[PDB]
Amino acid sequence: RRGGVCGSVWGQNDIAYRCRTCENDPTCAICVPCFQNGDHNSHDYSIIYTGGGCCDCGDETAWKPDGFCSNHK
Amino acid sequence: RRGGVCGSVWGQNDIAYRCRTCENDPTCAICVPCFQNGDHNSHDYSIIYTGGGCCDCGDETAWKPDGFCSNHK
Ligand SMILES: [Zn+2]
Ligand SMILES: [Zn+2]
Ligand SMILES: [Zn+2]
Ligand SMILES: [Zn+2]
Ligand SMILES: [Zn+2]
Ligand SMILES: [Zn+2]
Repeated sequence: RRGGVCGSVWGQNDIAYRCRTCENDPTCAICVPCFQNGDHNSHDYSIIYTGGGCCDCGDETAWKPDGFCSNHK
Repeated sequence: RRGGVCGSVWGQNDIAYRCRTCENDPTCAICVPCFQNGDHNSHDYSIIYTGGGCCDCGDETAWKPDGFCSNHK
């Protein structure tokens, strides 16, 4: 739609998605909802325990824009 | 990303941002970089001369967490 960074926050043992195809570096990650509302088919992704932090969806400095979800473009 | 308080220090006449929507009390403030890397759209913020002190971004005791920047969550 017309018109944001996700910024959703993880606690120590919250899971997220690592996508090695979309990440700017090895510490980037996106929340499960942003992963499920994007397109990572044939990407090299894995479920991870975050150790805390925040989702990088929407942040071009941390995540490749073709990897953004429908809500953070 | 995965993984802090900002703690950046101001001198007497250094500017920072007051955000009345995010602050825990009237003496809190965040540095310009933390302001620019957060989301305060439609918040009641102002540029101020600090009189010294330190940025509250990342410190839940001084600043509402939805007001933190991308680097201090
Ligand atoms: Zn997200
Ligand atoms: Zn997203
Ligand atoms: Zn991907
Ligand atoms: Zn700061
Ligand atoms: Zn910050
Ligand atoms: Zn604010």
